[PDB]
Order: sequence, then structure tokens, then C-alpha cells
Amino acid sequence: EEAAAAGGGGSAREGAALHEPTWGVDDGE
Amino acid sequence: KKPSDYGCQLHYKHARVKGTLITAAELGLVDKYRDLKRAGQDILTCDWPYHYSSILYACYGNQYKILQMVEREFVGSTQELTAMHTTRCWVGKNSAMVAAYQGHLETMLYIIDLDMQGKFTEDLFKQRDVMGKNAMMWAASQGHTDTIEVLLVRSLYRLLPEDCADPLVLKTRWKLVSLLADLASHCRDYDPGCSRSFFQEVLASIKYDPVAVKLKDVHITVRTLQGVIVSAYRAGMNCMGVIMYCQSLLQQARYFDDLVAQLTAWEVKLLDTCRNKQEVQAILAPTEDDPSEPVGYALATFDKAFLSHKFVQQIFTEKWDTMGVTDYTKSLFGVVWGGCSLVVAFAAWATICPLVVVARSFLSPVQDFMMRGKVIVDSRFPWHVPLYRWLLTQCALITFTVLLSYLVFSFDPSDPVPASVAPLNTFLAVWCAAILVDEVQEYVEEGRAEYMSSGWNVMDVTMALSYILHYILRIIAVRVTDNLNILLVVNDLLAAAALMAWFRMVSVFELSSAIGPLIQMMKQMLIKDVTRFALLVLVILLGFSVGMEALFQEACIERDPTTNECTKYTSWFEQKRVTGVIFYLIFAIVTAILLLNLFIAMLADTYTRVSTQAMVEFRYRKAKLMASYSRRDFVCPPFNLLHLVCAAVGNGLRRLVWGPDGFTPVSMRKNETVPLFSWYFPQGEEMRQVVVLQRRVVDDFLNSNRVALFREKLNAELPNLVHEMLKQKGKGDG
Amino acid sequence: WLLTQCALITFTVLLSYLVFSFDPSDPVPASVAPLNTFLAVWCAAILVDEVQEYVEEGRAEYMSSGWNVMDVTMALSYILHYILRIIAVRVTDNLNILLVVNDLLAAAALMAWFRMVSVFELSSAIGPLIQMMKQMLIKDVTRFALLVLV
Amino acid sequence: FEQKRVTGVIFYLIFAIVTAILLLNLFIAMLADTYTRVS
Amino acid sequence: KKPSDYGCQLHYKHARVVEPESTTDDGMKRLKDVG
Amino acid sequence: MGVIMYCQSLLQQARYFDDLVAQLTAWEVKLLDTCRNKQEVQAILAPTEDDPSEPVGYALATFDKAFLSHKFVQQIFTEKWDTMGVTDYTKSLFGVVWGG
Amino acid sequence: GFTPVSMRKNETVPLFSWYFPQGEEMRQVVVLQRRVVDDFLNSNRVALFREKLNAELPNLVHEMLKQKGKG
Amino acid sequence: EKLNAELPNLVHEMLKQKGKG
Ligand SMILES: CCCCCCCCCCCCCCCC(=O)OC[C@@H](COP(=O)(O)O[C@@H]1[C@H](O)[C@H](O)[C@@H](OP(=O)(O)O)[C@H](OP(=O)(O)O)[C@H]1O)OC(=O)CCCCCCCCCCCCCCC
Ligand SMILES: CCCCCCCCCCCCCCCC(=O)OC[C@@H](COP(=O)(O)O[C@@H]1[C@H](O)[C@H](O)[C@@H](OP(=O)(O)O)[C@H](OP(=O)(O)O)[C@H]1O)OC(=O)CCCCCCCCCCCCCCC
Ligand SMILES: CCCCCCCC/C=C\CCCCCCCC(=O)OC[C@H](COP(=O)(O)OCC[N+](C)(C)C)OC(=O)CCCCCCC/C=C\CCCCCCCC
Ligand SMILES: CCCCCCCC(=O)OC[C@H](COP(=O)(O)O[C@@H]1[C@H](O)[C@H](O)[C@@H](OP(=O)(O)O)[C@H](OP(=O)(O)O)[C@H]1O)OC(=O)CCCCCCC
Ligand SMILES: CCCCCCCC(=O)OC[C@H](COP(=O)(O)O[C@@H]1[C@H](O)[C@H](O)[C@@H](OP(=O)(O)O)[C@H](OP(=O)(O)O)[C@H]1O)OC(=O)CCCCCCC
Repeated sequence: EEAAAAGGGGSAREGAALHEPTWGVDDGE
Repeated sequence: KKPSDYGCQLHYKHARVKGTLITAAELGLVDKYRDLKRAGQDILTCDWPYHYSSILYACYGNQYKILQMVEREFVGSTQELTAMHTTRCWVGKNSAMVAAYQGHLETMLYIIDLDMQGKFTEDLFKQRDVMGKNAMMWAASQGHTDTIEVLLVRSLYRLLPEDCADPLVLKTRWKLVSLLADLASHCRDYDPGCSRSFFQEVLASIKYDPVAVKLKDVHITVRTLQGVIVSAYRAGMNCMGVIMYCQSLLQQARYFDDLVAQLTAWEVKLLDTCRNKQEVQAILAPTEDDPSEPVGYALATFDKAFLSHKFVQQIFTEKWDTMGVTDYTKSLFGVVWGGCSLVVAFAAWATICPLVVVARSFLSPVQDFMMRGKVIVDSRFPWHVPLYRWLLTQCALITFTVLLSYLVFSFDPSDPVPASVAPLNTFLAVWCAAILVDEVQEYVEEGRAEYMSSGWNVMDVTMALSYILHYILRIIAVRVTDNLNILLVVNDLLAAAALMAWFRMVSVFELSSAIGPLIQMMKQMLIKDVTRFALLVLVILLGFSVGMEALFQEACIERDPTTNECTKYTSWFEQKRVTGVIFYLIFAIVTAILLLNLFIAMLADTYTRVSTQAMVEFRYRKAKLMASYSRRDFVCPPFNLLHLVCAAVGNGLRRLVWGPDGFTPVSMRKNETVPLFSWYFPQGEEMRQVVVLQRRVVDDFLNSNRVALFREKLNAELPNLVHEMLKQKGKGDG
Repeated sequence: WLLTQCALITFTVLLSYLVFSFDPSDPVPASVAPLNTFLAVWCAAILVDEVQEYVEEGRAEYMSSGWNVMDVTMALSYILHYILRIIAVRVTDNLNILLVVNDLLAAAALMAWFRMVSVFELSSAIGPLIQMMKQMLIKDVTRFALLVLV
Repeated sequence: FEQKRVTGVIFYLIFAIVTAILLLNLFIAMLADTYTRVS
Repeated sequence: KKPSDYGCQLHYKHARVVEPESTTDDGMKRLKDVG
Repeated sequence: MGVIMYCQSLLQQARYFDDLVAQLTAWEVKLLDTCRNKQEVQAILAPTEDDPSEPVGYALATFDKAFLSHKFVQQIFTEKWDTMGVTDYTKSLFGVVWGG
Repeated sequence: GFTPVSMRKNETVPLFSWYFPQGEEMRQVVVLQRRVVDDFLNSNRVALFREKLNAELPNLVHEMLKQKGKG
Repeated sequence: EKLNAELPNLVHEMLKQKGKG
């Protein structure tokens, strides 16, 4: 999915169609 | 095996496995239609109970093939072909209605292609039938959403002019027609030899060389309307009027309420892109070049979002009330000095208004004097102020209901014969005669639409028509015939006419903002909610009234020979009967509670719906009123009748004496030889300054849509741009 | 649908003509009249039609319309009115069961006329009054009538 | 006889119903104005 | 064929007569009235 | 459309999932507005030979209010049930007389 | 054959006439349902993510500055 | 409230720099 959603979508559903960020959240404080 | 869990829950449960041209038209046999027409018998053999030709069964049963054979083989001219498609049904449908009366894209696209190419002589899609329906109004009523779009694309194409040559008005004509040519794209012609697409001769004559589809690309979307509003403006048309016209195309379709709400949100975005009044009246004004008024079209099609804006309520106010007399109520000085000037100048009105109407029809220096004013319009020439014409109307309205309630509180059982006519009882019969003349030339001159959707024109007929019918049926029930029960119908016609007059007199509160959206509510939870709940109660009350008779009916059996004794407990020792009538009347009271509870919750729905729109309906009923009196003459309905008589006499004179005189007092209210506002058609070097000032406003509007349609092109790919800035972060590259 | 409703306005006209054109001083053929027994054949054939659309379309579909109850209950009452009138006119002539006979025909004449608001189901503006009165008798009445009773 | 007291009372019933409905319509307009201020 | 669909629906209805020299600025639109 | 109706019938007998029935009823009406004409409405609701799964007759069987009330689902019934326009003859002056 | 059935609710015929296509109608319906519902399913993937980027917006901006911390 | 309504324009300015510099 990281390679199919690398340039717009190779799963033919504009991405891998179940794939997003989740860039990453922090704890801090 | 057995299916899934989803299997036995969603899957399909059951188990499965002639001599006329008409019946060769409906079935679609081309050669059998060609052979029997070479013997013929007609080409318009019409069957009896419904008046269908042999053409209108091809349009019926979706054969564009044999409609195309007749257009190739058996036709001589344009004028002969349109006589075949315009052969009405027994209801009145032509060829284009029947193909839109039921969803037949493949036939509708043939007729439209015959209409783009100019092979007709009448507007085939603009004709009506018995019900006044249209080809676009049948396809919207039945709901065939795939022939509605094909009729939308035709009316958007036909808006754009074919004579101008601008590169963006020729691109978007190519991109509307090729939305239809790609819509058919199958369905070739009947000849298996020379085969060609439908819109061959229309994309050819357009002069434009273009230098897994989605459903964003085969339907009219919001970026397709924006290509029309620009290209209509770029080709030279009123951009405020193209938005109102494309809106009222899409309200006719009933299935594009997501595009109606966008076009409304552009006629409110363009309407407050203006700043001054000089910019409002530069984009709402007609010129010599485009004569299109958009203010008169909005109050013809009842456009409550336009017609109640801050800037539209400002251009009506500076003609209706330029002095602020409507705010001499919120003060003690205003009520005393405004009220005292009203009873003076209504006393002065009723004594001079007959003397002006006589001395204006044949006393020409006065008619040229009464035209003076009406551009200054204010207290210097007070008979042209449209607020003042409304005040005299409401003063001549209360005077009728005082002189009518004095007619009924001053009746006595004292004298029958010299009281049938009176100086009062006959004067109001002339008054009510001149209300009925007023409603005729209101109905005739405007029309049936704005008559029934108005203030109280339907009510003001009945209080005028029943008093006249009181007045006549009292005259001929003293002298012509002697006396009957006809005398007691006379007291009911005066009881209706005295009731309807006092309920007419609450039109003095059309302008109050506290008592205004309270009368319009109470009209609306009385002509909607009560006349549909009374039909329900009449069925329920007639069932209890039948069921009482079946409960009290007798059965008399104590006799030895025949019919001797008979038990009496009717009302419509035997202590059993009252028990059943008590339980029956309890079931009726529970029924009365259950319907009084549904009537009160019915009305509280209507209060919530008419008071979420209190100050938009009010500012729309106000501007339908500020526009009605700005065209209306100062003669109220009691002197409406004197104006018709002196103008019929006084203009018959100046047909014998001097000839091309003109300036006659015209025999109509709501004058036509006036553009509504004085800032309309601006000849001279004010046209050059409007056209500059319009193009400033519209060009700054068209690129705040082009910005706001760019942010939606970025909302569609927001999870694709976040993934690209996150990789352009210094994980990989800086 | 229109022949269903035109055969249903016809039923409550003939039923309400029966209670008005009822002559009391009439012998024992007032029980078996032509009009009194044609309406009993009618309500016989309504009951056989409800057992057909009880077995075919089921039970959860049958008890989800609200008019299938009133088709039974005015048929079952008039067909019991037709029997007990015959018995109470030549077999046992007493006012104990006679006042039941006049009570069934009153019950069967209401549910004829409550059945005739069914023509308004397709009309807008009276259609939503058939549904806000039906849902009121489903949801609300059976929890407020148990407190008015207390 | 002569249908004489019936013609007037069918206007007595129209006038009383279309007034009592018109007051009740105006009392729902006051219950729902004071509700929005109470609440 | 000379009118359009937009034309029948939106243009000014009646036939008027062009005044010879009629201004529409705020003053001088009122020369016939004020004097 | 069958899976959205099936997953909603699951979670409505689960009784403690009302933030998910509100989302699956909102996706059932969002699918039925992506559909633009009648040709696309009856192409997501039609059972083909591959999957013989009707979602219309299953919405009738589980008493679905939000589906059968929709303006594109009220159109497939009235296309088939009327097909002549004789309901719309009762909104004219010359039609109530002849129709009656 | 074609004897009058005593059972009402004719169960042989389907509900609508457009139910089971047999040919080129079946190949067109498949092209129309893939066209519609692939643009239903895209506009839910975007509209769910927008509610994730609303509630977690100061964490995307903080990850764009955290790269100054590492690399 | 400015960054809510104009959020896809901040993300587009972070990618527009790939366009210029
Ligand atoms: C022999 C003479 C005896 C007469 C006996 C009279 C006894 C008192 C009866 C008083 C009722 C007189 C008629 C009702 C007066 C009235 O309320 O206003 C007159 C007009 C109202 O026009 P509008 O423009 O002002 O009011 C709206 C408004 O302007 C909307 O904006 C428009 O929508 P639109 O713009 O989209 O078109 C409406 O148009 P539409 O019709 O299409 O909805 C329009 O009607 O009344 C009518 O149209 C007549 C239609 C029937 C009205 C109901 C009558 C009231 C009586 C009901 C209770 C009877 C119960 C009987 C119980 C025994
Ligand atoms: C004391 C009772 C006062 C009642 C006041 C009646 C006022 C009549 C107003 C005019 C009637 C129009 C509206 C009536 C239409 C109608 O359908 O009648 C309603 C029904 C209510 O049940 P349902 O069929 O809808 O059956 C429901 C329904 O199918 C739900 O939809 C289901 O839920 P579901 O959706 O999940 O399937 C329910 O199952 P559940 O248990 O799960 O909830 C099921 O029970 O009521 C009636 O038919 C009776 C109303 C009129 C009464 C007529 C009979 C009275 C005759 C007695 C006369 C007394 C004379 C005796 C002395 C001589
Ligand atoms: C054919 C004629 C038929 C009869 C029509 C006569 C007029 C009757 C119509 C309406 C008057 C009744 C309604 C008045 C309501 C309250 C009046 C009021 O509230 O007043 C408010 C303002 C105050 O003015 P302002 O300071 O705000 O600005 C004005 C200064 N400016 C002009 C420079 C801008 O306006 C004014 O007072 C000016 C208004 C005062 C005029 C009303 C009293 C006049 C009495 C009799 C006139 C009869 C003439 C007969 C001639 C026959 C034909 C030759
Ligand atoms: C009585 C003499 C008083 C001076 C005469 C001149 C006064 C005159 O003729 O005005 C009519 C008056 C207007 O309404 P009225 O003054 O009561 O007050 C309106 C209302 O109260 C709001 O304040 C305003 O709404 P909004 O918040 O701003 O939106 C509205 O302004 P606008 O919205 O309209 O701009 C106000 O006009 O209505 C009558 O009460 C009946 C009077 C008797 C009429 C019958 C005459 C016989
Ligand atoms: C004489 C009747 C002949 C034709 C039969 C007509 C059969 C029939 O259904 O009409 C019922 C009739 C009129 O009501 P009617 O059905 O016409 O109601 C309209 C109809 O539903 C339209 O289709 C609706 O438009 P749409 O669908 O939403 O687009 C429209 O809403 P709107 O959008 O316009 O606001 C509705 O107003 O109501 C009666 O009084 C009972 C008489 C039943 C007669 C029983 C036998 C005597």
C-alpha cells in the first residue's frame, strides 16, 4: 500500500483505498 | 451448499427460469413499414379512442429508426415534416412530449438532433397540451431523470448565441453538444451501410479544434454551469439574469435541488459583491444592448432569496418611501403630527379626487400637470408618493367597513318600502360594483398567477359580490315577488358581507413587523391545516352518526299474530341499553381527544415552519407591495368607476375633435408606459459608465467563484497532498 | 387500486343504507333479505381473502399495514350480526342477546367508515394525517391509557 | 316548513367554527411565543 | 427564430419611446420637476 | 448497497451501537445521492446473474424508512405503478372533470 | 398450462422489469455500478480523513517542525 | 477558524515550493 499509494493509486481506487496517514502522534508533557 | 449468513438474508428469494402502419410502427419493423406504405392507406392513420398517428407510436415505443426512415425517404420539405411531429394526441401531445412523457432517451435524442440542425419550423419543446404541460414538464413530472438532463443540456446550449465568435463561448458550446453526442454514442441508424453518429452535423458546424470515465464527466455539474454563466456574460448578456434563468430551468426539473441551491448562492454572492447603490443599479439595469430586466423577472417568478436582500430592499425603499414617513410611528411627535396630517389630507382627498378625474379627461392643462413629479417623488407633489397612495387606500378601506357596519347597526323593523333603496344602501352597491371592476382589470392585466398568489383579491370579490347579491335580492323580494324564504337568504348575504369586511380590514398591518408575520401565519394555518383536517373529521363524524342509528334501532317481537307491541328506546325495566350507549360515547370522547391532540400538533408544525422564515417572507411580501403601488394610479376603488366613465366619454370627444392628440388618461391601472425605476435604460454617456461599472462588478464575482471552485478541487485530493508534503519533509528530501 | 377503492366506498354505502332503510315492523324475512344476505356473502369473502394474505405474505408483513385488522373485524362483526339476528327473531326472543345484535352492527358500521380514510393514503396533505394518527395509536396511546386508567 | 330556520343556522355554524378555529390558531401563536422565551 | 428562449423570458416586455436627453444622475434627473 | 443494509441490520439488534447505525444510515443515503439519473439508481439496486441480491425487497422486508422515503426510490415505484400520468391529471381544470 | 392459480401474489415474476439483465444490458449495468460506487467509496475515504485532520491538525504541523529536531 | 476553512491552501503552499524553490 505504501508503493501503490506512492503516486496516486495502483489499486485503481485512488490510493490503496484503505490507507491514510497516521503521520504519528506524540505523548509529550 | 447452503449460502452464507449474508446469503439467506439478502439474495433473491424465489426460484425462476399486423396489417396497419400503426402496429408495424409500435413493434419497429422497418421493412414492413416500408412495404405497406408503398400501398399506403395514409401515413397518419389515427386510431379512434386516443388520437395517435403512425408517427406517435414510434415516439411512444422507442423506435427512432422508423422516424428516421420517414425523414430520409418520405418527406419533401421542412414544412411537411413538422406537420407530422406536431400531430397532437387526444390529450394534446406532440412528438417530443410522448418521448419525454416516458423515458425514451434514444428517441428524445433523435428529436433534439433534428432540432439542433434546424429541420423544424416551430419550437417543438415549448408547445403545451390540454393541461398546459410541456415536454420538459412531462419528463420532470414522471421523473425520468435521464431525459431531464438531455433537456437541460439543450436549454443551456440554446442560451449561448451561435453568432458570436469568442474562444470560450465556442469551447463551451462544443462541450455541451459533445455531452449529448457521447450520451448516445451507440444506437446507430437503420441503414446498415452509411452509418453515422447522432450529432454529426452539429459538432461539424461549430468551428472548434480541441488543442473508465467518471460521473463527473458525463453529467452537468457545478463546473459546467460556471462555464455557461461566464460564456453568457462573455458573449454579452446580463450576468444577473443568466443566473436567474438557469435557476428557473433547474427548479422546473425537480431532481436537481443540489444545483438550485448553488445557483441561489451565486445570485446572493453576486448581489453583495456590489458596494454602493451605483453598483447595484448598474448590474440590475437594462440598456439598449441587452434589454433584460432581472428585477421584473424575479417578482414574476416569486424569487424570495433575491427579492429580500439588503440591496434590493434599498432600491425599492428609495422610491416607495424616500422621506421616512414609515418611521413617524416610533415617536410621540410622529403619531400626533403624522396622524393629524392624515385625517386632513384624507378629508381633502375625497373632495378633490372626483374633481381631478373629471378635469383630467378633457381639461388637458391638468393632465400635463399631473404627470409632473414622479422622479422627485416626495411631499412636494404628494399624489405621486407610493406610500401615500397606500395610505389613502387603507383609509378608503376602513371607511367601507365603517359605512357597512353602520348599515347593519342602523336597521330597524320600521319601514319596508322606502328603505329598500337609500342614500347609504345604494351608495355601497356602487362601491362594491367598483371593487368588482377593480378585480377584473387586475386579473386581465396581470394574469391568473399573480392574482391568486397575492394579498386579498379572492376575499375582496366575495364581500363585494355578496353585498350586491344582497342588494338585488332585497329589491326584487319586495316588489317583483311578494315575500318568501328568499327574505331570510337576504339576511345571510349581508351577514357574510359584514364578516368578510372586518377580516379584510386587517390588511392595514401588512407593513408592521410585529403584527405582519402574524397575519400571514394565521392565513396559512387556516387555508392549509384546517381545510385538510376538516375533511378527516367529516369522515369520522359521519361514522359515529351512522353507528348511533344502528345502536338505537328497534326490534319488536312480542306479538302473537303480527306486529302488535314494539319496544321504544329510540333517540336518533330494560336497564341494558344505557350501558351500551355510555361505553359507545366513551369511545367517541377518546376519539375526540386523539384528534384534538393531532390538530394542535399539526398547527405547531406550521408555526415552526412559517416562523423560521419570518423576516424573509415579510421582506418579500413587502417588496411585492412596494412594486405594486409604484405603478398604480392614485384613484382608489371607490373612484375607480368614475375614471372609466369619464375616460370613455372624454376620449370619444377627442376622436371627433382634434386627431393625433395623445396623452389620454389610459383606461387601466398599473401603468405600462413606465419602466419601474428611473435608473433604467440609460441613453448617452451614462451607458458607457454603467458598462464599465458592471464589468468591474462581474469580473470580481467570477473570480471568487474560480477561487472557491479551486478549494473544492483541493478538498477532493487532501489525503493525496498530505502524503506528498509528508514525503517532501526531511524523511527523504529536505 | 381504483377498483379496490370503488368497491370499498360501495361497501359502506350499502352498509349505511342498511341501517337507515331498516323497517322495524317487518316479519322474519327481515333477517334473510336479499340486501341483508348479500352483505353477508361479501363479508364472508373478505375473511377468506385475509387468510390468503396471511399465509402468502406472512405474519410480520400482515401485521404491519393496519388495515388488515379492520378488514377482519368489520367482516367478523357483521357476519356475527347476521347470525345472531336470525337466532334472536324466531328461536329465543329476548332483549339480552337482542341488544348484542344492535351492538355488533354499530361496531361494524364504525369500522366501515374508519376504513374509508384509506382513499387518502396516496394524497399528499391527507396522507400524513393517516400516518400521524396511526403511529399515535401504536406508540403513544398504549402507554398513556395505562396511566389514565390508574 | 319552508326551509327558513335552516338556511341561517348553517351560516351560524360556519361563522362560529371559522372564528373559534381562528382564535385557537392565535392561542397556539401565543403558547409558542412564550415558550421560546421561557425555555 | 429571431427571439431566443432567454429573450422571451427575461427581456423588457413593453415598447417604450426613447427620451431625447434624459440624464440619470442624482441631480439633473429632476429638472422637469423642481424647475 | 446490500452490505450497507446488512451491516445496519446487524448493528440495530446490537442496541448499544448508535454512533454506527447513524453512520451506516448516512452512508446509505450518501450512496443514493451519488446516483444521478434513473439509469444509475437501477444499476446499483438490480440483481444480476452473478450476485442475485436485491436490496429493494430487503428494505421492504425490514421496514426501512430512510431508504424507501428517498426521492430516487419513490421514482422506481411510481414509474412502474402509474406509467400513464393519470395521477397528474388531478391538478388541472380540465382533468378532474374528465378523470372523474 | 397457464391454469388459473388460486394463490394470489404471483411469485414467478420479479418485482421490477429491470431486475435480471440477460446480455448487453448486463455489461452496461456493471459499467454503471462501478462508475457510481467507486465515487461513493472515494468520497468517504476523503470525508473520513478530513475529520481526522480536523481533530489532529496541530500534530501534523508539529511533525513538520519535528523534522528540524531529527533531520 | 481561518485555518479550518483554508486548510487545503496551506498544504498546497507546502507543495508549491516544489514548484518554485
Ligand atoms: C355566499 C358568500 C358566503 C361566504 C361565506 C364566508 C364565510 C367566511 C369564509 C372566509 C374564507 C374566505 C376565503 C379564504 C380567505 C383567505 O384566507 O385568503 C384568500 C385566499 C388566500 O389567498 P392568499 O394569497 O391570501 O394566501 C395564500 C398565500 O398568498 C400563499 O403565498 C400562496 O401560495 P403561492 O404563492 O405559491 O400561490 C397561496 O396560493 P395557493 O392557493 O396555491 O396555496 C395563497 O392562497 O384563499 C383561497 O385561496 C381560497 C382557497 C380555500 C381557502 C380556505 C378557506 C377558509 C375556510 C376553511 C375552513 C372551512 C371549514 C368548514 C367547517 C364547517
Ligand atoms: C380506545 C381506542 C381509541 C382509538 C381511537 C381511534 C380513532 C380513529 C381515528 C381514525 C383511524 C385512522 C387511523 C387508523 C389506521 C390504523 O391502522 O389503525 C391502527 C390500529 C392499531 O393496530 P395496527 O393494526 O396498526 O397493528 C400494529 C401495526 O401493524 C404496527 O406497525 C406494528 O408494529 P411493526 O411496524 O413493527 O409491525 C404493531 O406490532 P408491534 O407490537 O410490534 O408494535 C401492530 O400491533 O388500530 C385500529 O385499527 C383500531 C382503530 C379504530 C377502532 C375501531 C374498532 C373499535 C370498534 C369498537 C366499537 C365500540 C362499540 C361497542 C358498543 C356497541
Ligand atoms: C389629486 C390630489 C388628491 C389629494 C392628495 C393630497 C395628498 C394626500 C396624500 C397623502 C397625504 C396623507 C398621508 C400623509 C401622512 C403624514 C404626513 C407626514 O407625516 O409628513 C411627512 C413629511 C415631512 O417632510 P420631511 O421634512 O421629512 O421632508 C420633506 C421635505 N422635502 C420635500 C424637501 C423632501 O412630508 C410632508 O410633510 C409632505 C406631506 C404633507 C402633505 C399632506 C397634507 C396636504 C394637504 C392637502 C393637499 C391637497 C392638495 C390638493 C391639490 C389638488 C391638485 C392641484
Ligand atoms: C397613524 C399615523 C401614523 C403615521 C402615518 C405613517 C406611518 C405608516 O403609515 O406606516 C405604516 C405602519 C408601519 O409599521 P409600524 O410603523 O407600525 O412599525 C414597523 C415595525 O414595527 C418595525 O419596527 C419595522 O420593521 P423592521 O425591523 O425595520 O424590518 C418596520 O419598518 P420597515 O421594515 O417597514 O422598514 C416598521 O414600519 O403600519 C401601521 O402600524 C399602521 C398605521 C396605520 C395605517 C392605516 C392608516 C389609517
Ligand atoms: C377522480 C380520480 C381519478 C384519478 C385518480 C387519482 C389517484 C390519486 O392518487 O389521487 C388521489 C387524490 C388526489 O391526490 P394526489 O394523489 O393527486 O396527490 C398528488 C400526487 O400524489 C402527486 O403525484 C404528488 O406529486 P409527486 O408524486 O410527489 O411528484 C403531489 O404532490 P406535489 O409534488 O404536487 O405537491 C400530490 O398532491 O386524493 C383524493 O382526494 C382521493 C380520491 C381517490 C378516488 C377514489 C375513487 C373514487
